[PDB]
Amino acid sequence: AKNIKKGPAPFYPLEDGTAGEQLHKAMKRYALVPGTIAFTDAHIEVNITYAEYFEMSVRLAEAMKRYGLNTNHRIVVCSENSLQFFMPVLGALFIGVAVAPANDIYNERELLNSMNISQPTVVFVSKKGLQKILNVQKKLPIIQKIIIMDSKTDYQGFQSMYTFVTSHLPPGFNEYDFVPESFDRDKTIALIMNSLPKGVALPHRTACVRFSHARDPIFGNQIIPDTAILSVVPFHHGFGMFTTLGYLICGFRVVLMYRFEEELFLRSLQDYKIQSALLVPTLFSFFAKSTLIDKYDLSNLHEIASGGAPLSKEVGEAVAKRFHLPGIRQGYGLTETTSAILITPEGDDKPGAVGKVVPFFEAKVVDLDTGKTLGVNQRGELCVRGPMIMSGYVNNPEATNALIDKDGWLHSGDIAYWDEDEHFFIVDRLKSLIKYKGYQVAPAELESILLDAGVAGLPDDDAGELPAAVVVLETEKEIVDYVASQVTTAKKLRGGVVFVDEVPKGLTGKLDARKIREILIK
Ligand SMILES: Nc1ncnc2c1ncn2[C@@H]1O[C@H](COS(=O)(=O)NC(=O)c2csc(-c3nc4ccc(O)cc4s3)n2)[C@@H](O)[C@H]1O
Repeated sequence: AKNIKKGPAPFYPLEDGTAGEQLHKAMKRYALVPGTIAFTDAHIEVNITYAEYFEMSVRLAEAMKRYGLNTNHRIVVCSENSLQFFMPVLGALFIGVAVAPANDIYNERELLNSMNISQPTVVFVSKKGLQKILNVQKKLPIIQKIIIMDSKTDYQGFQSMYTFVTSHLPPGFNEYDFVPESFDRDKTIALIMNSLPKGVALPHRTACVRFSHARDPIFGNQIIPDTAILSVVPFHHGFGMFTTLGYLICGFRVVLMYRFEEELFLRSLQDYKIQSALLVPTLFSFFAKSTLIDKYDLSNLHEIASGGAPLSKEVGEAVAKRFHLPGIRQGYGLTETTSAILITPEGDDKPGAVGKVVPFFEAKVVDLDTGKTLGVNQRGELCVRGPMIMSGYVNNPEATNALIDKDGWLHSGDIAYWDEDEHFFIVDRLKSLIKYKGYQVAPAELESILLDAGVAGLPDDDAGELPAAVVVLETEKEIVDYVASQVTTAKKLRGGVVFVDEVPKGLTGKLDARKIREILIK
């Protein structure tokens, strides 16, 4: 088949060594370049240079190494976005310790599940998540040491990263003579991300491939001095984990925000002369008729990238017009494929599309019932294969086999198609789709008519399901008759409106057709 969309050759080549070796290199170079900033906290106007950041990470790597951390070990990083977030991350990659990010805002049972799977020996937590760790550490004797990420001194009894380094580093330790560990790239896990979620094991190799897309001037961002990115996405999530690590490879300035504010964001875009802004589709609400935008100097802004959830083509084009960009750059990925494997290639837009198959990958679309590869414009389940695909779910080989087949194809459970130009469009998640009779109804299409809103299906005994909605006012039958008179016959709101304070969305933009399913049933 040429019914398989393949990715082109990389405009930037894969590189040798492990991911920590590749990163130690990049960052040591920048450390030696005075004044280059790794991270900026827009909330407290604080910078931390590549010189400082490299020194503390190397310092903390060696300190973990002397503590007895190695390839048999996992550590968890449990934190809101911060200047301190990537210190333990980087530190461990340099010496081959597995890093398991734990969701900042997980409840206790979710946080217990996560760590139960990841089995951490040392836990890194912000001050904000400490009591959550303590409350569940009871059930997890694997944890022997707890360290506070964002404190200089000890904190309520626990060593901080700084005081920990002090006890385990020899004085007059030179950070520029530290050499990271070499080991098997495909065999040594770098990260364990969560999806009840499962631990996604990602070998060093998958981050090394990512480091090719990151520097690829067509699929990523060409290394160019004094480049500043403004990232809003969470670091414990694949979206933020692998975009950010790619930025440090490029030596970019990552201006982070621990919570989106309308004014702060627009402030920092101008102030920090920012070239690229990393958002999630939910934050496009605020830039509908955002009056503010017109005040600022957003002349430096070259692009705005979205991911992690669908962006309506309408609001995508609107927002882009407001920033005078050609359009919204876009990337599609799953936790299980490391980072984005569909990316809007520079110099090749297509509204609605999530992009084209990145280098090293192949994407295809299959029949739900027979698995046959489907052709152009034919909708079926999206399948991808390439070297960023996880090695497995940690300690759950069954679920690894249910997802990745013999030939290496990952089954995304997203319905999607490609066109004559090999651009890929994502309809919806398969389980998010409504089956009114035999006829299929896609939430995304109904919601753009309404626009807040969320569309799911009432399990009608008659039709199977009936296209329903939740509505956040800016009445009902004055809308169902508006719905029915916008769509066609099977897409009429055969399940009505149920007004709500707020539409159930996950931290990266996705809705919740399971919670919304339950919610409408009242
Ligand atoms: N761009 C998109 N458009 C529409 N839907 C999207 C989507 N991305 C994820 N999704 C949906 O969320 C699911 C994925 O959720 S997930 O498991 O938590 N993982 C992710 O969402 C995930 C893991 S890595 C990553 C991204 N990396 C990027 C790098 C550069 C860039 O410009 C944009 C992006 S997005 N996203 C998908 O299965 C799909 O349903």
